Amino acid sequence: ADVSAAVGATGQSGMTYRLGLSWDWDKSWWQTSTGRLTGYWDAGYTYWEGGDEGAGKHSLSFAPVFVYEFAGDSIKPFIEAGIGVAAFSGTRVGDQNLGSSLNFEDRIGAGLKFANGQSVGVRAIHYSNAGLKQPNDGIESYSLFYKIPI
Ligand SMILES: [Ca+2]
Repeated sequence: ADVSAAVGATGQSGMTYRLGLSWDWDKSWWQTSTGRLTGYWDAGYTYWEGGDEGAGKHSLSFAPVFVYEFAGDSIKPFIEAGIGVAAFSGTRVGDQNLGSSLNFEDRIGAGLKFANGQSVGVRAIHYSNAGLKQPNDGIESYSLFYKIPI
């Protein structure tokens, strides 16, 4: 398992702070000299700075995250994408009226994985309810993350 910390900002320039735990799948596919497809289960706890709709709010999220990890030694570049689910502590977060507490989490990311198992990268994550509860404003977090094996 790996713990991660991430600081970021929303599309409305409010801060987000995320603490996470990750569990490597320990399965790979499409392995070639180029790299391999793999992934991890990702659990996230996020604090969202208040804005004009809510004071500060919290979300708990969980996602399978696919990773393509390119070949390397002390540094392996990677890209990632996943879809998960999130529950917010209210329906208004930052400047946004999400409509519902429950939301999907769609994410992409890229970074570097080091030989000691640590990694650093950027992530863009979006949360919305697919129109299932109006006004579904959605909200996003664009972040830098650091992860360390535990
Ligand atoms: Ca989606």
